[PDB]
Amino acid sequence: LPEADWVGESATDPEGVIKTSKVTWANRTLVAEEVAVIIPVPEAVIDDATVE
Amino acid sequence: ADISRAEVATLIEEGYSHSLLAAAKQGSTVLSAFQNVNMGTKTTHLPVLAT
Repeated sequence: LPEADWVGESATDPEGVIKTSKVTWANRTLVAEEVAVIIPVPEAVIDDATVE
Repeated sequence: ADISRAEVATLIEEGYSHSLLAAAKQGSTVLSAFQNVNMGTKTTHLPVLAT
């Protein structure tokens, strides 16, 4: 965020100068990563089993 | 000098016939001789009288 300040009123003091201030932004990233598994089984076990 | 059969090369072509290319297939003996039990799983138990 920027900062405001109380200005004062002078042609010649350090105050009476309106101060400069910045605003800034940053970057956040979604990066897609892969999660996986392989589960092997015999065809005859699939055929002989009483469930899917 | 003379023109032999070798002298004319591939002006003479060799033919093809499938008239000897067949074989009658033969099924198993035991699947026609005996009862074919339709199984639904690896092991079937059959009790028998033993004494």
